[PDB]
Amino acid sequence: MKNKVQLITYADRLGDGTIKSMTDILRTRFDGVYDGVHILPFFTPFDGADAGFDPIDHTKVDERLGSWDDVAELSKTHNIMVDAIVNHMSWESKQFQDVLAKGEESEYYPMFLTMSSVFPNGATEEDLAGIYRPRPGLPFTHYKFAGKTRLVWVSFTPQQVDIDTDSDKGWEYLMSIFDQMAASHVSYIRLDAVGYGAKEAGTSCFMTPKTFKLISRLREEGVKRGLEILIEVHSYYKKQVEIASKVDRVYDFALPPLLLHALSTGHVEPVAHWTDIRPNNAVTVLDTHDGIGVIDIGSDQLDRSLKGLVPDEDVDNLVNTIHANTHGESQAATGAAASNLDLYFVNSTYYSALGCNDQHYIAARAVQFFLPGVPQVYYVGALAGKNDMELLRKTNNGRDINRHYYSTAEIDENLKRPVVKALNALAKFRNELDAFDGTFSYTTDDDTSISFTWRGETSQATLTFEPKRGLGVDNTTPVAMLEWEDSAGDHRSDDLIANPPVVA
Ligand SMILES: OC[C@H]1O[C@@H](O)[C@H](O)[C@@H](O)[C@@H]1O
Repeated sequence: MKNKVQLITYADRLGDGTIKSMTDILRTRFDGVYDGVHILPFFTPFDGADAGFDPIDHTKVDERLGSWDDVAELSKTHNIMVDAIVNHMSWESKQFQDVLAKGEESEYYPMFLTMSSVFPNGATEEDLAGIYRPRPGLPFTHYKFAGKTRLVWVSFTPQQVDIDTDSDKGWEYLMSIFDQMAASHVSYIRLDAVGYGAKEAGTSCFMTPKTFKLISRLREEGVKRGLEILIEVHSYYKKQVEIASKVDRVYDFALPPLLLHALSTGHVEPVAHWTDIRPNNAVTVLDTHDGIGVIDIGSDQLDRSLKGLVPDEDVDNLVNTIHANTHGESQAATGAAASNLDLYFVNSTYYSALGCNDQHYIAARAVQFFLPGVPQVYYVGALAGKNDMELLRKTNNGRDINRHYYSTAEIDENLKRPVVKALNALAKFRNELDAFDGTFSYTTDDDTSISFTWRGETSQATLTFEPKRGLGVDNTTPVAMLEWEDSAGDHRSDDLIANPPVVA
């Protein structure tokens, strides 16, 4: 996967509301900045319950957004990452409606998982109890096949029915999706809910062998079409390092909350630790289109005894430091869990989570870009955006606080801000200097300082990071220093907003 910075955006929430308008904004206002892009699901429909992840037809672009040819057009300039939902589909898909009508008789009946599919001899209490759940209850709901009442496997909502991926119709279906992906020249595929995709009795049905088997099968099928695979997994971090070894790429989900901590406190050990132990076949992010996941660095969900990269109190003080820095907006948006070790995500923008502090933000981005992996930026953070309370109050959907519909006017108006210009400058720097295609080294003091070093062929760079040097939401003291070597020799930057870095 190309080592240039990628952008993450909705088609309709950046520009006029379309794939072409998106491509326009991307080409005209971001050239050299984002050389690649991740387009969040654009299939039929895009405006549903879960904002694209519950398509009715995965194979077809929403005709309000565009077509496949808009995708193919965009492939010529930019590398493109797209979503493939491999675990489930709409109960309003023709395939499932057909099973509903004809029951066993045909033809899609085997495509779909039931309790009998996995558990032909019954299930124990322990059988069902041990299953990993992103959502509450049992992963089963009631539906009627022809006339007979059936329990159908459901991982997330009763509306998204789980496919048996080892079956022929199920595989035939996933391959209809890849074939269309390759036809429009997608580079990179995000495999969604793939952790949950393989069910075997007596297991947690989450990241078991049968699942790796499925992933490697999908990998080989992808490389055959020139598609690299990427898995999205929120879990206990040791499982993450476990998983990460046996696949091509993964998200780095630890770093954003880690940076929130360090900018909050000034303790950098945890980060020197993560730098030492993190998997480097990664995609790095700060913000995504879901909330800030705190479960990643916390204690394990099933067994509270396995402790993260900080104490449970420091996770509590993180959820509450966000709540405080945004003066209660995340409270409005994050539904209360009665405790903070029970939270998955804290819904807020990563600018707001910093109390709209520019020095802290830009430092965070710097560190993200210095660590090994391919960096991604989300449109809202590319625009350094604040929490949107109107939509949140419009839709009552927590995650909409971090998804703002940006018209072109708003983009060009937010483009004027110095922090936005510093971020742009910094991506361009990350893209143009060849030192990053090189080798990575790091140094730490104890707590006060960490230095990240890259050395390439014609060029060198080092970023030193000291959150102790200034503290607090309104503190304007630069916490990151930069030095580098290129055609023009040894250069330096002690403030990354006012004195942004350029290459020769
Ligand atoms: O499909 C259910 C969930 O799947 C995940 O892969 C997506 O990132 C979520 O945003 C979505 O709600």
